[PDB]
Amino acid sequence: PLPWCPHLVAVCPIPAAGLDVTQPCGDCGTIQENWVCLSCYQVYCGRYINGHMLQHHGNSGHPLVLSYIDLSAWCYYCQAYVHHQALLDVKNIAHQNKF
Ligand SMILES: O=C(O)CCc1ccc2ccccc2n1
Ligand SMILES: [Zn+2]
Ligand SMILES: [Zn+2]
Ligand SMILES: [Zn+2]
Repeated sequence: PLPWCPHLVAVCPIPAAGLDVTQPCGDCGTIQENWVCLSCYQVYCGRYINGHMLQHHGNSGHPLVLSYIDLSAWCYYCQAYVHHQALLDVKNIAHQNKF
């Protein structure tokens, strides 16, 4: 996984309500394999369910998303996982909610 990407600039502040790692997909309602968008904090399902986060990427252009299953961060432009100090706050808030 990459130690930086040129899309980390689009990672936005964490809502003061925090994150709910059990939040369902905003399109289909599935509780399985959701991701949270690190720009707008909408929650959509992964590619193996109904691909709604991929659809969100395409209709918004938002680059980076966080898995509620393992707290990895994927960039859809770089087609890679990324970790950087800029992702620790959001990973830590999700880790606290999850565990
Ligand atoms: O939309 C999702 O399923 C999330 C983005 C994601 C995460 C890991 C990937 C690995 C290989 C190919 C595509 C990936 N996409
Ligand atoms: Zn969905
Ligand atoms: Zn978004
Ligand atoms: Zn990137």
